[PDB]
Amino acid sequence: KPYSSPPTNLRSLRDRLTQVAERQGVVFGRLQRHVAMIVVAQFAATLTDDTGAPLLLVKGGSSLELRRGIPDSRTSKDFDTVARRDIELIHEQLADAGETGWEGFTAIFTAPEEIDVPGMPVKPRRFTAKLSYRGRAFATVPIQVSSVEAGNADQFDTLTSDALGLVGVPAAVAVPCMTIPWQIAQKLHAVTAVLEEPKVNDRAHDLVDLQLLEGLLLDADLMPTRSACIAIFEARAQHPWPPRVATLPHWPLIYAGALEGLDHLELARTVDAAAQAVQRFVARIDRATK
Ligand SMILES: [Mg+2]
Ligand SMILES: [Mg+2]
Ligand SMILES: [Mg+2]
Ligand SMILES: [Mg+2]
Ligand SMILES: [Mg+2]
Ligand SMILES: [Mg+2]
Ligand SMILES: [Mg+2]
Ligand SMILES: [Mg+2]
Ligand SMILES: [Mg+2]
Ligand SMILES: [Mg+2]
Ligand SMILES: [Mg+2]
Ligand SMILES: [Mg+2]
Ligand SMILES: [Mg+2]
Repeated sequence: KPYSSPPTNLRSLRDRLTQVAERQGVVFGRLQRHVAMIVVAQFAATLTDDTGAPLLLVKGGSSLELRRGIPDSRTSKDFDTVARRDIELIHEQLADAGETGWEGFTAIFTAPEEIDVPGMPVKPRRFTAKLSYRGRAFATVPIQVSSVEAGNADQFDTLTSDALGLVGVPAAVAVPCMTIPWQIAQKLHAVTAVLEEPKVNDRAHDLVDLQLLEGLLLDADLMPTRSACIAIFEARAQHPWPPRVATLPHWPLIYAGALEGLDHLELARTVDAAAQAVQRFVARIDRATK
């Protein structure tokens, strides 16, 4: 019943995925995106400095999915990361890793392009991983890489997933991730940011993720989070800490979209209530002292 040998080919891989997905009550494409992200994460985890410490830390929706599992996280499409080396090093090192492969998977990477960002001195980079399994195209993963901000690569959490185990690929999964205080600081900054009026802030989904991150801090001391929030807001030199969690007129349905699949969790059910919850979190962070 549990596969004793790895999938012999793509078709066998897809067949085992659909079985696992049906078995777990998960959408096939969701499980497939998760497995592909994991494979890319394993490539990224081979990138170390000359002391063996990670060069790339995972963040964003991939991190939340690793922290909470598929049933308890938003569907997201990006593999978002933070690097401690230049993009040119990162892209070249990833391409090598993807050529060497991992457990039958290989990847080729499109070229990095810069993206518009006002608070980062170094512009983020974005490209794509074309994944294959035993020679045959398998999946596409959008990748984003941003440079360090303040202390947000000083430490990392190491998370895992058994999804590849469940389809007969047993090699341990271990993914270095940006820690929760920095995920909170960056999402709080993004969800409260005011953009230039050609552009509009659509990040209502960050209100969902911020509730999930507050839940994951449990009763932790908030002081590291407060320090991280201060550091990110001062570093970006835009709106000041503590921000106001405002809602824009088009956010009600975006927030509703972001709740898809999470009916079983205790989340704010309306964007107003979500803004109120995250504002209370902001105040709670700001109160921290010891
Ligand atoms: Mg096949
Ligand atoms: Mg299914
Ligand atoms: Mg390092
Ligand atoms: Mg994800
Ligand atoms: Mg992903
Ligand atoms: Mg710092
Ligand atoms: Mg193992
Ligand atoms: Mg705003
Ligand atoms: Mg609504
Ligand atoms: Mg969403
Ligand atoms: Mg729901
Ligand atoms: Mg609820
Ligand atoms: Mg409130």
